[PDB]
Amino acid sequence: GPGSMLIFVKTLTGKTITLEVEPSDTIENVKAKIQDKEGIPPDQQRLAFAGKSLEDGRTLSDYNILKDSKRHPLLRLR
Amino acid sequence: SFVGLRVVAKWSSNGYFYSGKITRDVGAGKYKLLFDDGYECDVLGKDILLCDPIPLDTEVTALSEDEYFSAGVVKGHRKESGELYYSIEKEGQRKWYKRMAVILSLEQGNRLREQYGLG
Repeated sequence: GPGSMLIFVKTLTGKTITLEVEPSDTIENVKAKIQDKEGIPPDQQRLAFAGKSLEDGRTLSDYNILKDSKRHPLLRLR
Repeated sequence: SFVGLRVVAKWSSNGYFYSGKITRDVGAGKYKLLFDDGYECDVLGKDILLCDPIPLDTEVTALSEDEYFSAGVVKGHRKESGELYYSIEKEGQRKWYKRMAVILSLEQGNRLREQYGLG
């Protein structure tokens, strides 16, 4: 909630969406947020950051992706 | 008359503005927009900035090589093979970005509305 961070997600259609995520959110939770906003079922979603796959069970922080509030990662669906 | 023009446009109340082109003036104060990344949707006229290219010293958000968006300032542009590149400075350093890598936050785009808003 209060300490959430902005991320971007590029979908297969070329649309980029934003999400607010907790440093602690799991990848599954990120996929649920993408479903909730954009309608893509989690079973279709495979997320990557900078060419590396994001595993179910990890947070973005488990990948050292979230920085300060100045820099916002772009995740990509593949 | 706006058909065919390059613009930067958002599709949500608090969203970011993305580069694209108007392909049609449609009903109810909306315009069909083809975004440069291939997304097409109808957008409200109030959410369109008719600025092409984004002017010097505009504060923008740009996608760096490391796959982070962050703020920068436009310092130049280059047209090569029909494509536009922006020179944007971040933390004192300039790099070149494709047009489609340069977006505007709500605040950044609101700064441009008085001069470049449609309508």
